[PDB]
Amino acid sequence: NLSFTDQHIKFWKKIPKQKAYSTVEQYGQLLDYGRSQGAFVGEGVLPDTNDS
Amino acid sequence: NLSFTDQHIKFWKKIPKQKAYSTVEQYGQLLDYGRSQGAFVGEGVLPDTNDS
Repeated sequence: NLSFTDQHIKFWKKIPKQKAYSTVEQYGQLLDYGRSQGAFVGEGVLPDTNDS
Repeated sequence: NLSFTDQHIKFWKKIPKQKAYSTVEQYGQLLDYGRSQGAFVGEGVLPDTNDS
């Protein structure tokens, strides 16, 4: 044999493998913990709301 | 998760902390030990007054 063999494959044996159950695979990401809108409010004042 | 975690907070966990008993906290400072003058007086001469 003058060509490569099994031991020359590196990335295919290193990437983790997971089982698929459909032709479309979905996943969810978290991007932010909230909007940057200022944290100081004052004495006895209800602070504003925020959303991630 | 695509954002930071608790381990990325460094300064808040390092600065020393003390309890506060009021909305106004007071302290005192010593600026200098006296204004620059001449320290050599001469024989039998009353030295000048100085203050910090």
